[PDB]
Amino acid sequence: MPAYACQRPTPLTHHNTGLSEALEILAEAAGFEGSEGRLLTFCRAASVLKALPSPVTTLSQLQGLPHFGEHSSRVVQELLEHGVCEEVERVRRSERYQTMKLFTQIFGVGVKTADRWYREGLRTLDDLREQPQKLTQQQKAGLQHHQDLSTPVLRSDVDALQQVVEEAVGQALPGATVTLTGGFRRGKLQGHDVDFLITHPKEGQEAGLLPRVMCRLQDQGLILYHQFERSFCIFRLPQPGSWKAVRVDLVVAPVSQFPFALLGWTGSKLFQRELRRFSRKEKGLWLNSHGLFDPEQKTFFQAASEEDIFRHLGLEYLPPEQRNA
DNA sequence: CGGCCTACG
DNA sequence: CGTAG
DNA sequence: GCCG
Ligand SMILES: [Mn+2]
Ligand SMILES: [Mn+2]
Ligand SMILES: [Mn+2]
Ligand SMILES: [Mn+2]
Ligand SMILES: [Mn+2]
Ligand SMILES: [Mn+2]
Ligand SMILES: [Mn+2]
Ligand code: NA
Repeated sequence: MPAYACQRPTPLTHHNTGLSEALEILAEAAGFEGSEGRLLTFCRAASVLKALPSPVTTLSQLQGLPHFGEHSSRVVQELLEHGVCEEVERVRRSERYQTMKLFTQIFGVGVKTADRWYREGLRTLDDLREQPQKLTQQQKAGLQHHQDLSTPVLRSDVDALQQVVEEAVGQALPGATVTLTGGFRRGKLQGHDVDFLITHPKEGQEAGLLPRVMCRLQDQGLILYHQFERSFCIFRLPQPGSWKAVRVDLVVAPVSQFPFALLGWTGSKLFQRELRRFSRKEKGLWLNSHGLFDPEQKTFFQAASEEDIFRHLGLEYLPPEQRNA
């Protein structure tokens, strides 16, 4: 089992769901306390389990697995023995964890804001709604739409959104294309938002495109909020006899950068952090969603496909459905 | 030990 | 500060 | 918290 998540296939569904979920609770809690290192280890340990070919039944099976030390092994051992891990359950029912989770789920609120509100004594959404003067416009939008934004986005929703985005893109720039990215491109059947990547086959024609797309969506009455090359929107999506708010991300890239942006925006988040870590630490190359840089020769790699990028980095190709680290 | 991804709004 | 995978 |  290789040590980096980008070196192994990770399918969406797997054979250690309960164990991975417990470790991801501890990862999330570490993040709420500002410990990114512990968050990463627990996330990586969870991802290792997702990549295994069968269920872990006995502690012996963790021997030699990367990112399993005394702490993560004890969590698994307790789950195997007792069906529950006392530490995990303590986190789950803690006021700190529950409140940090509720607040950080709000669009516009991160760990730092949530933590300060927690220290001020705030605990519920209505607590925040009682003094709206201190909220940002982004936070006001996230709070007003929080209930809708908590309901899973379905595949049917995605197909409907893509058609309306394509119509606005077509008027903004004939020939421009729309690609579904994020978790739905990895095969997820539900999600918290929809991610789209927009380009044009003629290099440079995409310049200035996103403002033109947003204006046309806004004049169609589809934009509840927005909020350049990345737009974090809230869309009004029709429903049977009504509608619901849905988070949509629209991102533009020139065709020269499209493979890097496609790779980055398809994720998973952990997969891309690991891929960038692998690139720099093992290959001496600097990767982002714009390109791949050799700092020794001071040159950018040209890529025409995701396959090109995996080849550049010396990695076996993984389709999106195997990037669910 | 130091590192832990790397951007844009 | 927030956002993204 | 773990690696390397
Ligand atoms: Mn410990
Ligand atoms: Mn026991
Ligand atoms: Mn997404
Ligand atoms: Mn998104
Ligand atoms: Mn750019
Ligand atoms: Mn240290
Ligand atoms: Mn996200
Ligand atoms: Na948030």
